Amino acid sequence: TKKRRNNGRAKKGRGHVQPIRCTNCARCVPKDKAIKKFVIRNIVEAAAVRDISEASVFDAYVLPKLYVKLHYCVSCVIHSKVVRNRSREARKDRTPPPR
Amino acid sequence: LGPQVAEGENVFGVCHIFASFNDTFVHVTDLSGKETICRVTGGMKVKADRDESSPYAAMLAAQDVAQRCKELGITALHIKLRATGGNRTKTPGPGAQSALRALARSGMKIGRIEDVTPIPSDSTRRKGGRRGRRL
Amino acid sequence: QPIKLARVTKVLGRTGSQGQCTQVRVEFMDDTSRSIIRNVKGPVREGDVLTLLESEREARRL
Amino acid sequence: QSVQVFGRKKTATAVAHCKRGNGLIKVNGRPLEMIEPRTLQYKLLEPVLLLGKERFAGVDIRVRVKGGGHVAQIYAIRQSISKALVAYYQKYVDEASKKEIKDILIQYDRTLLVADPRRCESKKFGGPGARARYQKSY
Amino acid sequence: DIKLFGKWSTDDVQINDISLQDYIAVKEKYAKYLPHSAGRYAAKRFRKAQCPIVERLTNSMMMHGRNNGKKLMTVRIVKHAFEIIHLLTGENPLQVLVNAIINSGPREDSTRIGRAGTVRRQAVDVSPLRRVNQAIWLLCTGAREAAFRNIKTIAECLADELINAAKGSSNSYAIKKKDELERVAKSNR
RNA sequence: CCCAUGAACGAGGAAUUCCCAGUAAGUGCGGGUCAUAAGCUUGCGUUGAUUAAGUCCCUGCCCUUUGUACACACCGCCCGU
Repeated sequence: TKKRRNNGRAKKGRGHVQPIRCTNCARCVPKDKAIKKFVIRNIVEAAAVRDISEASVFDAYVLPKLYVKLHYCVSCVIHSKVVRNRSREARKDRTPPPR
Repeated sequence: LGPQVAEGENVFGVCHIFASFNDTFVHVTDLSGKETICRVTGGMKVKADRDESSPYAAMLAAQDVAQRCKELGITALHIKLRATGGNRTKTPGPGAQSALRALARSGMKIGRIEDVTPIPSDSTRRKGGRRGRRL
Repeated sequence: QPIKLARVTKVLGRTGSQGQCTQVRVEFMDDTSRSIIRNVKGPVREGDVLTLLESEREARRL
Repeated sequence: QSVQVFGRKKTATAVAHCKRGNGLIKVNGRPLEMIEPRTLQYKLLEPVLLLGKERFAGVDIRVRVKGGGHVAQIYAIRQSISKALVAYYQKYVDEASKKEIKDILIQYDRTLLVADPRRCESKKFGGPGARARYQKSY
Repeated sequence: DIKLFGKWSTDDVQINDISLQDYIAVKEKYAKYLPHSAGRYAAKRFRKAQCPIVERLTNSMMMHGRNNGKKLMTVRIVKHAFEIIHLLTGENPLQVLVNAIINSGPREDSTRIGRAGTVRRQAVDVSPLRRVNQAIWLLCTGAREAAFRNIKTIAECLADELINAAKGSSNSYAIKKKDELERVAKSNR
C-alpha cells in the first residue's frame, strides 16, 4: 500500500534530484529523501570549557563553535535513533521537536 | 638554544590536533608551522588496536607534548583542531576534547582555537559503494 | 586537590550494563553555588556532602 | 491495689516485687560484677554512682529471674530497674523526679522499652526452609 | 571529681572543634555502655555505615563460617585489654583513635567500562557513606579470605585494627592496595 | 560411645541451582510413611550472616507503536541444482 503521500521524500515538481552520501555508511540517498541534521555545538565540551577558559591567554575569549552538517540514510537515521517509527496518524505530523 | 626574553610574557606555539576515529595526534610546531617542536600520538602511548583513539591515550599524548614543550621553552599554544576531512567524516574523534583538556591542565596556556578540517567545495567518490558499507 | 562540600539536589540514577554506577546533581552551600552534576555511588544522605576534591571532574553522561 | 509488671524481655523475666526493705545491691541475688557467664556485668553499676548511698536504703526489689538467653535475661534487668525507679518516684514524691531519671535512662538508650520483633518464620513448599528452594533440574 | 563518663573529661580536654564526627557519632538514644547490642544493620541501606567505623571494624569482622556473627568475640575484642590500656598508656589516649585513616581514607574508585574491554575503569567518588561501604566491604572481605589462619588472631586483635581503623594516619595495607588502585582510577580525568 | 594405622585435611572441568533478615547456611527435634521403622518430605525451633535497595546485559513477562508473504501462528512460511 502507499505508506506516505510524499513517498518519504520532498520531490515535487521535478524529475531528478542529485544524491548525497550518508555520513555514516556512505550510502547514495537523494538529497530530499536524506535526513539532514545540523549540529552547532561547542568545539570544547562543557566538562572542558572551564579548564580551557582558565588557561586562556585572552580574558573572555568566547570559544569557537563547531558547525557540522550530517546527512543520514533511512537505515542509519533509524538505527542512530535520530528518527523513530510513528503511528499511522502521528506519521503525518511534520512539527519538529521543541528541543 | 631557547627564547630567554621577558620571563613575564608568553611564548606561543601552534598545536595541530588531528583527532581521527582511529587515533589522535598532538603536534606542536613553530608559529609558522614549518618547524615542529614535538609530535606525540595516541598509538605511541597505548599498545592495542582500538584504544589508539581513546581519550586516555589522547590525554597521555597531550601531557607528554606539554612536558616536552615546557622543557623546550614554549608556554602557550594556539589550537588548530582538525578531523579526517576530505570526503570522509568531518567530526573530530574522541581524543580531541581530552587532548585539549590535558593541554589546558598540564601547565599550558591556550591561545586561539580554530577548526581546520579539510572541507571540499565538492569531493571525489567515497570509499563506500553506492549502497554504502553494510556492517 | 581541595575537598569541596557538595549538597545533593537530585539523583540522576544508575548506569551500566546491569547497573553499577550512580549519577547525581550537587551544589555548594555558601560558595557561589553552581549546579554541577557528578557521579556518585550508593548512599546519599539528605543533604549529604559529596567530596569535590577536584572541581574539574564533572562525570559525563552518555 | 497492686501494680506490678516487673521486667521482661524476649523470653526471660525478672519479677520485681517493689516494696520497702533492705534493697541491697544484688543481681540474681549475687554481687555487683560477679555473674558466672561474665559477659554483660557492668550494665547496673552506672546509675548508682550519681545519686548516693541514702537513695537505696528503702527500695527492696525482690526479683524472680528466670529465662535462658543473654540478650533476653540481660537487657531485661535494665528494663526492670527503669520500671522500679519509675514506679517508686511516681508513687512517692512526684513524677518530675521520675521524669528526670527516666529521661537520663531512656534517652541514654532506646532499646529498654523496645524488644526485637524478629522471630523464626514459616517454612514453605518445595524448599528446605522459608526462602530456599530445592534444586531445579532441566 | 567532676569528670564526665569513666574515661572522658571536660575541664581541660579541648578538641578546638566539633566538626570531627564523620564516622563516630554517639549523642542520642543509640548509646549503649558497651558495643554489645546484638541487633541488625541490614534492615535497610546506609545502616552498615551508621554502624560507627569502630563498631563496624570490630563487628563486621564476622566472616567465613567459624566466627560468623557471634558477638562474644566482638565483646572480647573491645571489652578485654582495651579499657585497661586506655589508662595504662599514660599518654593522651586520643592517639589510638586519631592515628588511623585521615591520610589512608580512599577518596576515589571506579566502575566497569563499555561492552568490550576491562583495561580501564570509569572514575567515581562518593560522599563518605558509600566510599566507606564499598572500600571497607572489600577490605574486610579480602582480609578474611586471605588472612584465614591468622597469626594475628583474637585475644590480641584489638591493637592493630583499633589503631588503623578510625582516623589519623596513612599506614594500612589493604588500604594501600585500594589507594593505588584509587590513583589508577583517578587517572580517568 | 570409644583405641590416633592418616582423609589431595584450609575455596574447585565447559554446564548450571537457590537465595534479600531472623533470610542463606550450620544444627538438631517432631509429624507422614511406620514395628522404634528416614539419607525423603512436611513442619518446628536454635546459632546466625556476607552482599543488594539496582538494571534490562542474559533468561523471560507485561501496557503501547510498528513490520509481516506467519494463523499448524517463527519448532512458521518459503527459494534454487
